[PDB]
Amino acid sequence: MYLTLQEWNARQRRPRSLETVRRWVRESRIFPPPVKDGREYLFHESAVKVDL
Amino acid sequence: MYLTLQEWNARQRRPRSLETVRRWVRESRIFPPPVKDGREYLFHESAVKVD
Amino acid sequence: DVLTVSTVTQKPLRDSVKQALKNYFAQLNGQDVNDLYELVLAEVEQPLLDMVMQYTRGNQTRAALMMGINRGTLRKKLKKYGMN
Amino acid sequence: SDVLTVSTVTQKPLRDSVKQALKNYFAQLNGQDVNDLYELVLAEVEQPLLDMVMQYTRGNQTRAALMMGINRGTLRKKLKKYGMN
DNA sequence: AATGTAGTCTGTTAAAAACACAACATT
DNA sequence: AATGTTGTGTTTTTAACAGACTACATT
Repeated sequence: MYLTLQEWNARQRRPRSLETVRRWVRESRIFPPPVKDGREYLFHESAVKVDL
Repeated sequence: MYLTLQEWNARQRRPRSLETVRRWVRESRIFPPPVKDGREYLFHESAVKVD
Repeated sequence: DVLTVSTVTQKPLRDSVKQALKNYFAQLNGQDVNDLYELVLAEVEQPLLDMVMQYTRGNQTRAALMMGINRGTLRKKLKKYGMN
Repeated sequence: SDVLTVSTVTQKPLRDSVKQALKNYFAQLNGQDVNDLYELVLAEVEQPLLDMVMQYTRGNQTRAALMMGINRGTLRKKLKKYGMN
């Protein structure tokens, strides 16, 4: 099931700044890579953070 | 020289729906402001749509 | 400046808002606050709507013209707070 | 119940406090035309909310926005309106 | 060094406004 | 018969929205 960047971030053990999370997506640091569906990104509910 | 809402509207470059015209009066969008002269409005020939 | 609640003196509504929030912020025991704008707004909209509708003796058209919002908007705002 | 209350001594809501200011306003109005009231009420409620939330977040715009539930751009715009740039 | 924020941008879209129209009421 | 209201559609415009990003701050 897919989630918004906001939703996904708020579920994480340590929710971070939305701008930080975006910078990560842009840096291919979220897997599977969230996609821009119009105005916003869509994260896999269980998407993960990775090293750069 | 004064006109009816109908008359005035029909003279305008793009005549609009009478309901819309009577709405403009109510919303103070017509200058000089037309007034009900008895049972109905009198738009002065010089009347123009305002913001 | 034109809006004052008879506190007996005439203190603004601006002050009355600051006090309710000071009490709210204190009451909040470090709980996360996802939506406050709406909390404040719904608390200010519901009475505003009720006051004008009363003043206009139920005229939706006039009430809308008075508040400076579209008739559709007033209708929608009323339906929100179950005044439809 | 209503989380927003001004210590009137009892705990009467802000909803009631709004009704009273308007009853006084409507009375004070000497048949002058009222083209825009929503904004009059709104600007009077926004300016203090902002000043309060901003104080609470110790100046953090980002946090203040997250708290109110409005977009950061929106908070910035709202501040600039009431000269809090 | 990793993550957070003010400020200044972009484009997307939900919401408001504006316009319709069909009833029927008031003038 | 012109004008006003409510109820309900559309079309058009405005404003909130997510995000891009860089210099600097906090951690």
